[PDB]
Amino acid sequence: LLIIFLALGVLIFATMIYYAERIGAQPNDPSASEHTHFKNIPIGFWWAVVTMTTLGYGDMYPQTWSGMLVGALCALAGVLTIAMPV
Amino acid sequence: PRIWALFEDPYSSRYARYVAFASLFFILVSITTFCLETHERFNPIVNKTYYREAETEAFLTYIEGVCVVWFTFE
Repeated sequence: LLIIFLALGVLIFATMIYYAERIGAQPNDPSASEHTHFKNIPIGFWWAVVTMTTLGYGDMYPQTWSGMLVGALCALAGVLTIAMPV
Repeated sequence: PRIWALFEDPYSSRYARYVAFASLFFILVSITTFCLETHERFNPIVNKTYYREAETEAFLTYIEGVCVVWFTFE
C-alpha cells in the first residue's frame, strides 16, 4: 500500500510540477525550460520523493508561483500519504 | 455477457485477467512514452525552413499510435 501510494503521488506531482514550471518560461530561449530545475519528468520523480518525505534537500525547488502552489500541495499530500499506512 | 466480461473483475475469468494484464502493459507503455517525450534526449533541436524548434522523435509517435489504437479498440 505504501509503495503504491508513493508511486501514484510521485508520478502525479512530477507531471504537475513539470507543467507548472513551464507557464512562466521565458519565450526568448530556444529550449522549453532553461531557468527551472524541472527540465523533464524524472527529475520531477526525484523532487517529488524528496518533497513528500519532508526531506527537502534543496538541490531542486520550484521557482514559479504555480510551481510553489504545486510544491505546497506536494508537501501536504506527501505528509498525508506517508502517515496513512505507517 | 461475454462482451461485458472484458470489463468485469480480472479474477472473474481467464480472458478477463489476460485483457487486464494487456491493458496494464499498454497503460504503462503510454505513461512511459509520455515521460520520455518530455525529455531532452528525445527532443533534439532541428532547423525548419523559418522556424527553429525542437521536434519529438518518430518512435514515440509510433508507440503512441499503437497504444491509442489499442485503447480505442477497447
